[PDB]
Amino acid sequence: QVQLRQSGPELVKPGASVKMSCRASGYTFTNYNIHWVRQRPGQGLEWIGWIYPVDGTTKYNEKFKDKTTLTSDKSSSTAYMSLSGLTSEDSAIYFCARGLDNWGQGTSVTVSSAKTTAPSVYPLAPVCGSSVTLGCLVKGYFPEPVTLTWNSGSLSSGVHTFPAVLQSDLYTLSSSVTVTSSTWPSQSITCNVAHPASSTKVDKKIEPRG
Amino acid sequence: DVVLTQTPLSLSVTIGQPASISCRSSQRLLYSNGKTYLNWFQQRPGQAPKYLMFQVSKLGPGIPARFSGSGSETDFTLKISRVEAEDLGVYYCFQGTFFPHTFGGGTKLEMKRADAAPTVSIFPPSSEQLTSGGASVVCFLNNFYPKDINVKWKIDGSERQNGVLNSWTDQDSKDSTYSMSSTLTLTKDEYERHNSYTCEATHKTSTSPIVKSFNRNE
Amino acid sequence: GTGATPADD
Repeated sequence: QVQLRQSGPELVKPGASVKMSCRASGYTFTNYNIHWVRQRPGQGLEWIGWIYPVDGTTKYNEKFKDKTTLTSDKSSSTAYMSLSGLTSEDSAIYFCARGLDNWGQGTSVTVSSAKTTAPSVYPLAPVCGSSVTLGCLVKGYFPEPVTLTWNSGSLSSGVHTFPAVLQSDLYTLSSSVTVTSSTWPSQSITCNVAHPASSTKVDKKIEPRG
Repeated sequence: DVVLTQTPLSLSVTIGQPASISCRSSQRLLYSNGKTYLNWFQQRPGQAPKYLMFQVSKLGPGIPARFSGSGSETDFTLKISRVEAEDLGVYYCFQGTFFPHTFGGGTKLEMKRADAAPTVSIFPPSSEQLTSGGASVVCFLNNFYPKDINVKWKIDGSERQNGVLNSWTDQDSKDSTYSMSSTLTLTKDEYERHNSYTCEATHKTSTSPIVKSFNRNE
Repeated sequence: GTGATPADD
């Protein structure tokens, strides 16, 4: 039962730093190197470096050497990576890996000036056919995630909820639901949006335009 | 640094059919101990990469025998004898012979299906958003195949790019289609300066671009 | 080792 459990998501202001953890179990920690790998949003993999837990020896990719410090604590079977002087280029998921054969689940770093910001949630009704598409626009929030459901989860098929996109230091997400014309507007359809970080929970009913 | 070049960028596979993908190295990868540290990793989106193959042809732990690796000098190949559903995802080759270690750009295995035209729906700003001074126009382009699509926004017939936010779903696990959302955000006062708002989609399933439009003053 | 690189081998 080899497991590498990584610490949670991090929000970092530009120019600041972050330290993340990689908690190992299920094997002899000192018998394998811990590698670190970066995956920027929508991109591939980049190798950062490794540390050998027996003696703390490290090897760095020159590209990451100035910003990255790898450490480890044998007594707790935990490896750490500190990243210093960040910009949005450093927003990414960072993985640790045991000799590359077993990888942690990843730690997301988001480098942004944003503070916690509740979303605006807008119902999207059709312009004033036997199929009907409705939408919900979730605009201007930080950080991830939001949850979005339709009719409290009872409308589950015919839904497309799109990945959030960070633009100008706020996220936007949207969702569409498609139903037969015999079901809307004769029945109520509501978008339910929660943003845990701001303790916001709102319901927006889709109403025919006038 | 060693650069690894993978082909194709995307492979449309079919369950039960073979698959083959390639990784070209910018230089030989033979280490001084006679071993060649060319490895393959598989990543399902939203998940961590898995160690699939190492030293060209050695199966990773627990990896099924339908995967095989080969190659020498600068050209390496990963083959799947018969594709299964769990084989979808992104495959990266990797070299550990030289520092810094490097990965190829990835090959995404996606499910082949019949071409499908997008369902396109346009949405004027909500009354609530307008009250707060903003005006987003949303266009959904849903359940299309293949994944390549282009969306252009026009205002009174003139293309607009400033203020557009696009998002794309990954391939649907059930119908193998793709969907897209495009949001054009203006101020309410900018929005009130023009009448016709158009989202125009180019996709190989349509001879001419698909047009969905509305007039604000109607 | 894991066989992945010389240092992992």
